[PDB]
Amino acid sequence: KLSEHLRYCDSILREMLSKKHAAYAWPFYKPVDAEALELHDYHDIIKHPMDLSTVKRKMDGREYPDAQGFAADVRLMFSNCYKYNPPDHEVVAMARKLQDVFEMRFAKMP
Amino acid sequence: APRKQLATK
Ligand SMILES: [Cl-]
Repeated sequence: KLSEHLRYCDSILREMLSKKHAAYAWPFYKPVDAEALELHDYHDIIKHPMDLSTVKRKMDGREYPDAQGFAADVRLMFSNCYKYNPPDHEVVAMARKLQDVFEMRFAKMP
Repeated sequence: APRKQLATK
């Protein structure tokens, strides 16, 4: 069903999940486990959690109306990371390098 | 205040 633009998005998503960016992309593979990491305030601070597996799920299930809907979730993921964690945290540095990859790919979408 | 720890277990 996917439109040409939403195919390009699935291409970007496929790249963000590859071994090429694993060094800084792995904390975003699955939802943030507030249990395991013992983050008792994560869901009180992050109202709308988001990760790459969820984005893949919605992409496979064709839940995105357009490319803008895709980008919104991907940025929501990064926004939550910036919002919850201190500015000096390594996971923030990881998010920034991965977002560099995303924004660069997304901007060059035909 | 809770801080997420990426360090392996
Ligand atoms: Cl690969």
